Amino acid sequence: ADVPAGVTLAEKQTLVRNNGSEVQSLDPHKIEGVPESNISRDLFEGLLVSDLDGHPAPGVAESWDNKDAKVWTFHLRKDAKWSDGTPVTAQDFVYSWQRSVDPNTASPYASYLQYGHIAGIDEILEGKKPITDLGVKAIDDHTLEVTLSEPVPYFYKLLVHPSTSPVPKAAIEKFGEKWTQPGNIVTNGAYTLKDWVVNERIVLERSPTYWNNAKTVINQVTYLPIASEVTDVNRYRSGEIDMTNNSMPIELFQKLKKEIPDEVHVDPYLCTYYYEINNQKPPFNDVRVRTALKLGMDRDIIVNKVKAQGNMPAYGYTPPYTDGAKLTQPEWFGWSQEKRNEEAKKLLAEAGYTADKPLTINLLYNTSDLHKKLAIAASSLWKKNIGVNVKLVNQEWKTFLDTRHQGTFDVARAGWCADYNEPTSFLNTMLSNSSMNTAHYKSPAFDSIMAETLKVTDEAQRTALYTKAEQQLDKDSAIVPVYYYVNARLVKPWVGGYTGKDPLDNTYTRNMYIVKH
Repeated sequence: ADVPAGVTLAEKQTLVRNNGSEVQSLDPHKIEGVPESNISRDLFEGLLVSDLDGHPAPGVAESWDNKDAKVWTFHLRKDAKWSDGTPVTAQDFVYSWQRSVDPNTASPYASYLQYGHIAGIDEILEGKKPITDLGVKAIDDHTLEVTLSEPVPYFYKLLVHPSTSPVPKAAIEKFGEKWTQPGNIVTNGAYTLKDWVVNERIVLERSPTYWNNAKTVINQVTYLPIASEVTDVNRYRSGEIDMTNNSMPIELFQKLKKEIPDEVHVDPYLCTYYYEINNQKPPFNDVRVRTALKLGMDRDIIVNKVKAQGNMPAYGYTPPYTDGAKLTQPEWFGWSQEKRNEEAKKLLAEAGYTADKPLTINLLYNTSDLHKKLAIAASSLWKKNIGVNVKLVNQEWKTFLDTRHQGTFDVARAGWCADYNEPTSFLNTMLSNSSMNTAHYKSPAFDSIMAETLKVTDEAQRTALYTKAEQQLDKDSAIVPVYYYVNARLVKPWVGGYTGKDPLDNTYTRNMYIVKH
């Protein structure tokens, strides 16, 4: 923590946070989701961490460098330690990354390091080659070299993810699935595990062996598993909880913002809500049709009326607060909605759709109260604004996904959330060849712009190329952007060190402190 000049710290440095649900695992290679990731960041530390602005900063690695973005060397601090006092070494990371990708581990995030194209990983993931073929090696006890099969300039940024944290081989081998129990677990983060009471609480204690412990302020943090969002708020109001989980209904959000607005933190998050157009099915292979749909949607109504949760109207795919993004708002976004509607209907007229002979589209969405509500709202705006008729169509997750990959739809409710804070986390899903491209968008120009982002060495040039990529997407109207996500939580005014500037909400108890109150 960096306690600002002049702040007086409370005598009692303890914190109670609601974590939203019972975490199932504390093992970094078994976790999935936010609740497990929150606790993981307190217990285990990777080569890099996210600073208060969400930018990469030194973790176990004090520095790093690279040759052509293909061979990366991490210089581990020599005083990094586990909770049993033993050194964190480069071999810990070799063991851990091999375990991460091993199909025997069945990690929910097994494929996460494939974003980095570590040599050998594709076949290792499929179980066709041994984990010891992975291009990670310990040059000595404090030096890790990672070899990639192609250039990845942003490789270092991936290494804040909890699935890239080290784990202790000796504990795992001695205890198996019981290695994370309070008596057995060995950790290298700012905190250790004290108590784990199922359905009650997880209690972590400040770890004296942590290399940066002199800068840690909170001595104990408790994580609670309250799934009821209103209950979480009630217990916050009663003084038991210092920080709620980052979720609440809209009507309670509205009331809280009126009574304690500074305590309701509404923070941008790297997900985009959009309608995915199937670009390969007629008439949606017609850019004029796609453009009409894009312009006809009224984002302001969706965001201020049908939501009112402080979600921000979207003009593109990559959120503009993505680190590495400097996005231009397209001209159409600064028009009035009527002007958008007019220009839209004009486009539809050219494509042969006028008031006598209008377009009908089917809108696919996965069964959900939010998605149903938005889809009814979407249908109504397109009908009224641009004369387009919409037939709602709903399916169950597995079928909804399969349908999208098969291309048996017109337009689909969609959301994408970034796995890491860099524009490629969104943009690579629109490459023609991407297995994630359910828009079925195929633009040689787009792919060409993106290919070049891996060749440039200058960050400013890369950023300019990502902007060009978004501009190409928008010119082709690949999708209908609706909004960029926010997450809301309550934080007591005496809880310091929570800025909300990290759009992946990768926070750490070691950054926080209790102000005297």
